[PDB]
Amino acid sequence: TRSSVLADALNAINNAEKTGKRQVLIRPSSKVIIKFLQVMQKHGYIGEFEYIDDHRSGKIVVQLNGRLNKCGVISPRFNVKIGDIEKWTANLLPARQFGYVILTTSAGIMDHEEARRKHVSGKILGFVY
Amino acid sequence: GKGKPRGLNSARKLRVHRRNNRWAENNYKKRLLGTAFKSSPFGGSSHAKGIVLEKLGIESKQPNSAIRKCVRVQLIKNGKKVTAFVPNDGCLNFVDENDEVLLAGFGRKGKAKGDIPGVRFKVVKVSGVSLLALWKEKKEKPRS
Amino acid sequence: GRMHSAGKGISSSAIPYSRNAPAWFKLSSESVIEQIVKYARKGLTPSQIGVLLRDAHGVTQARVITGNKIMRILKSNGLAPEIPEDLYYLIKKAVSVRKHLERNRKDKDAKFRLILIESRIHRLARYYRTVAVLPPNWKYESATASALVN
RNA sequence: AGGAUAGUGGCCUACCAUGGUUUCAACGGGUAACGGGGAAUAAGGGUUCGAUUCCGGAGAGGGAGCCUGAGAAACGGCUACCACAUCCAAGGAAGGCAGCAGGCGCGCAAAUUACCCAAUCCUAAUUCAGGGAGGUAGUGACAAUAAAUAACGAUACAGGGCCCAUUCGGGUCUUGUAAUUGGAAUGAGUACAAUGUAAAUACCUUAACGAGGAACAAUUGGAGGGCAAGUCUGGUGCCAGCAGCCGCGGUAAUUCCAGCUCCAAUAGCGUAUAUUAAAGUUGUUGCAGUUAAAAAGCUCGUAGUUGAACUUUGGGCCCGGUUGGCCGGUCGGAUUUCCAACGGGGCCUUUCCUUCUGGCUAACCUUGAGUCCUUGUGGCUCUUGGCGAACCAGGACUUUUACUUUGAAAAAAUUAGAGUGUUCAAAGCAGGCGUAUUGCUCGAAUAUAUUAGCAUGGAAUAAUAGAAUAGGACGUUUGGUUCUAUUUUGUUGGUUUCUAGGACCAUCGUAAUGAUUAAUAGGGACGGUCGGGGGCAUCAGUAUUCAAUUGUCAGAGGUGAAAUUCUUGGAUUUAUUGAAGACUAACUACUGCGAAAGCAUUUGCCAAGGACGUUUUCAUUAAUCAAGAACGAAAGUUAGGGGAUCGAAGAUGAUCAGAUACCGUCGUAGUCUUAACCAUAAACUAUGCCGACUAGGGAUCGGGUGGUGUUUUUUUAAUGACCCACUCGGCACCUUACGAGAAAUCAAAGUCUUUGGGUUCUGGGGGGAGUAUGGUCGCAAGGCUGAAACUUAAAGGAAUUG
RNA sequence: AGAAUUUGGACAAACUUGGUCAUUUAGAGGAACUAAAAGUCGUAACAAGGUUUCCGUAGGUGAACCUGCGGAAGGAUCAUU
Ligand SMILES: [Mg+2]
Ligand SMILES: [Mg+2]
Ligand SMILES: [Mg+2]
Ligand SMILES: [Mg+2]
Ligand SMILES: [Mg+2]
Ligand SMILES: [Mg+2]
Ligand SMILES: [Mg+2]
Ligand SMILES: [Mg+2]
Ligand SMILES: [Mg+2]
Ligand SMILES: [Mg+2]
Ligand SMILES: [Mg+2]
Ligand SMILES: [Mg+2]
Ligand SMILES: [Mg+2]
Ligand SMILES: [Mg+2]
Ligand SMILES: [Mg+2]
Ligand SMILES: [Mg+2]
Ligand SMILES: [Mg+2]
Ligand SMILES: [Mg+2]
Ligand SMILES: [Mg+2]
Ligand SMILES: [Mg+2]
Ligand SMILES: [Mg+2]
Ligand SMILES: [Mg+2]
Ligand SMILES: [Mg+2]
Ligand SMILES: [Mg+2]
Ligand SMILES: [Mg+2]
Ligand SMILES: [Mg+2]
Ligand SMILES: [Mg+2]
Ligand SMILES: [Mg+2]
Ligand SMILES: [Mg+2]
Ligand SMILES: [Mg+2]
Ligand SMILES: [Mg+2]
Ligand SMILES: [Mg+2]
Ligand SMILES: [Mg+2]
Ligand SMILES: [Mg+2]
Ligand SMILES: [Mg+2]
Ligand SMILES: [Mg+2]
Ligand SMILES: [Mg+2]
Ligand SMILES: [Mg+2]
Ligand SMILES: [Mg+2]
Ligand SMILES: [Mg+2]
Repeated sequence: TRSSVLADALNAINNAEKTGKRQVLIRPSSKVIIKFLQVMQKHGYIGEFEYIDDHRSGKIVVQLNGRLNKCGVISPRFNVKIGDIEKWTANLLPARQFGYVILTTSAGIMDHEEARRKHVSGKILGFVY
Repeated sequence: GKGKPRGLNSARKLRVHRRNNRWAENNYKKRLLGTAFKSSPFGGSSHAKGIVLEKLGIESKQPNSAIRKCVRVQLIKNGKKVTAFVPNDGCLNFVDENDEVLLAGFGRKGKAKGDIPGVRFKVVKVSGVSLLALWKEKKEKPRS
Repeated sequence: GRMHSAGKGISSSAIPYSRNAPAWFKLSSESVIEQIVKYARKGLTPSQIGVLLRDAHGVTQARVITGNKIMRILKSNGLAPEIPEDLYYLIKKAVSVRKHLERNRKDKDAKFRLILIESRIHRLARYYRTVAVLPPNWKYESATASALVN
């Protein structure tokens, strides 16, 4: 059965982006998905996205700018200390200069650079570049 | 999920699966069974000593054709009989019979070398003297 | 899907987007509630009451026209059954298959189906005990199961 | 409860109860296990090791017991037994090196029966004695640091030169060669001495000796490939030997034995064994499972793992740490709301931060008296009882948990690392600077140290809990009951009254009073259907065999050809009628149903099921699943029945060298059924299941929806059937290769080094071997579980050319 | 005060026999596997390997193997609206 709505959403975006689509539909649109999309949006990796309100869990249409190479989930959501964020970035990100590892922290869902300058840590959600 | 479990709480399953499957490895199986100490001519040691029981001419495996000049040795610490190759042009003359010999493996961790069938040890010393020193005339066997 | 099959049919109801509805229903909530109560007096299960209300009357969703759902209404009016409806219908099916099996011993896929139904019974009953609808140590013991469904 | 102990405690005793642990691996077995600090290797993650310089523990041949003592179940204390063993005058007596040295033995495997308390420390009545603790030296290629075995000239030929060295000189420029030739330089060694040291040895220093073949002479491995280095010469001729592996060697050997030459590392270099990397060949990161090894035959299912979405968001204000940004008026370097960008806190917007006792007396809610600075929104005095909410120790006081932050803790050595010219370096923790005339001064940092526990901030993620028969909360109210209690009463004790404070309960108030969606999750109901899904019964059909009647007459069968066999007593063939048992042709398909195995004549009965439809119900009830279970072709087993057919065995006729095979004719078991077993197949799609997404097309089965669409029935209504267009579900197919793959090929075998949706099983070169052993199931056959010794350089997959 | 001696207890070495677990090991004979080069008998597999191969099961035979029953194509057929 569906086990990670975020994994399904990020797979749909990847498979849309790889084929060249400018848009993609996502179901069922958790708020973690929303925050993840907002972190991708603030760094320019997607465009504008829409939440469709059905009365069950909603859907999302995401607009794609063609600049996403890969968005992925890390399952299970491993506990991450401050001092092993950099090994996740080394394992996942193509270069040290660009690309973001998304975490969920008690300070909120955020990228690893915002995590570094807020000095907060938590679990890993995924990555984007 | 390509097989293996991925839950954050599946550590027991993953460590037990690894424990079960390490028995498929040769080295792990041998070490954990203690087969070198138990079932091996040298009781897990690098070298051994023995007494020459008899000189042997072993016919080498095809496509080679040669007499390989080994000795039957009875190990002092075990009493086990082994066959040891005597390496060089000659050097079987230096070995004789009832002489003590220091044996070694050959390098194939068991697994008889080259064209010599069933021979997994080589003579290194005889009568406390290196075969290399005897072969190169650097030293002599103590007659008395 | 299909917990006890390889089927993958979807085939459900698509309830409307509107939670207040349907602008042609002139009847009152208490009138629907009293119609629900008398159907429950006549021994109808909430599924049957909802079917009748939707076909004979214009009750699209009893929880929409009234304030809450049908089993909640019957429990409020003292018309709740001793065991839930779905559990009762599964026990009824298991009993019917078992009485077929006692006269047909060679019917081995009836035996296979009875195992599936009883597996479904035990999983449901386990849920109902966890949410405290059935008392703890409630058990479908399969020998005097005809008592609680007839 | 007692006893015992220093004391708790089944530690023991008496009585009593029936408990305690365990698939979250108890109990047992093994350990070539003392544990830790640590060590080796290592991109990261990891893997292996840790007897051994420090910490803890245990023991002193094996057991047990005890004395003295603060402290020992002590062993350089005792007692006894067991084992070993010394002396003896035979009566007896004395023993314990896993302290130091040393011996034997064992082994691949490990040093002196040396000197000393000078240092480090320790003990004692103690400055003094003692200390095989310890230090010193001896042996010592364990490991490690530095780093001699030459350097430099002149004479020989190179040649790279300029005025076209014309043809070479020119004061060219000598890197390389002349087993020449020259004088210099130094420590290895040896020693006056001093230094060193407890005394010495040595080091450091040093007078005199100390190189010409500077014989003061470097080795160990190699020279086909991997892999740096010869096709040089002589030898040998599948021998001797080499070779980790592929391979050399049979008369031109670049591979053996040598010489020459060359290469690599070098005071070191090989060999064996082990271990780490290489090994993404153990896999969390990060493997593979269609065909190379590997998806359980199939479904159910417990433990485990995993599990849809939803509950304060948004906006505004204030404080407020950091870069520079502008005197560059110090010849492109402060300062600063010019600010920007980050980061924390408070407050307001419907906004808990629980709480009552009492000392805080607000960045003073509210400015009696006072704005003596030439104008500003960066600087005021006894304050108009002044929310005395700016912290101390007790609740009408506590939802729990994971996670993460910070702090602390995690001995020293070690690791990383700061400083410091041990002559360098490994190291060590030293040292440095003067006015060396009377001493001045810097250090001996810092980080990491994982889990658990401790304190702390956060409140995303993921669980958990709450108000549903209200037994709910708020409480200014009003009762009642019960409990406790200072100041006091008049002093000491009790009974008390008010008052004070827990708690419960009654009866009044208050309130938006209190139940998230409805998952293209799942379960259930309902509707009309669909199916060779199943069970029981029932029916039919020819055909096969046989029998009985029946005509006619020589052959009939069988094969490639024949034999075997039946036949004038009538075979075969014709006809009529029966009996039996099995099977269910054609229709029958890239069609259906079933969990798979499987399932095809009719009809009836029985229970079930998928898909579809649904503005029905429930509301997470789910996914996958060790253990555990149901089913499971054929063959086979047991006991009945049946036994037409075909037919392991057997017979027999052929064929052939043989034929105990293929071919022919018979033929027991079996084939069928009932009641039990068995549990295995190339049980195959050789493809686990659940979920999502990524491309085009047409056909088809089941359900549904829609056409002023055909068609028969009354002429067409309808319904059926058909046509078209959609839609869900299904068996498949075609094209293409996005993408994948070694390819064959694959819409999954795709969304994989841009590596993570959940979950179960299995594999780790080829054999040995699905063998042996043990267990378990079975009547048996056998099934499930399942090694090792040993052996081996391939086995194998897919494709290409022949 | 007090020795020899001494009663009864708990602790309990040690020996005897027996039981059990573990490891190692002798063994007539039997039956395997492997290697070892050129041994004997056939030709079972690879081609339609000359009876297509293989799977499970059962019987049989010097031997590879043969045969029946069900299955697979990994076949020698992707094919008869
Ligand atoms: Mg698994
Ligand atoms: Mg299912
Ligand atoms: Mg399931
Ligand atoms: Mg679905
Ligand atoms: Mg007590
Ligand atoms: Mg030990
Ligand atoms: Mg250790
Ligand atoms: Mg240790
Ligand atoms: Mg030891
Ligand atoms: Mg001791
Ligand atoms: Mg000893
Ligand atoms: Mg003692
Ligand atoms: Mg001693
Ligand atoms: Mg002692
Ligand atoms: Mg000693
Ligand atoms: Mg040594
Ligand atoms: Mg001293
Ligand atoms: Mg020299
Ligand atoms: Mg040579
Ligand atoms: Mg080379
Ligand atoms: Mg690696
Ligand atoms: Mg592999
Ligand atoms: Mg395979
Ligand atoms: Mg099956
Ligand atoms: Mg299968
Ligand atoms: Mg969730
Ligand atoms: Mg240094
Ligand atoms: Mg639903
Ligand atoms: Mg038919
Ligand atoms: Mg059909
Ligand atoms: Mg099982
Ligand atoms: Mg099998
Ligand atoms: Mg299989
Ligand atoms: Mg189908
Ligand atoms: Mg392997
Ligand atoms: Mg293998
Ligand atoms: Mg054959
Ligand atoms: Mg053949
Ligand atoms: Mg054949
Ligand atoms: Mg194969």
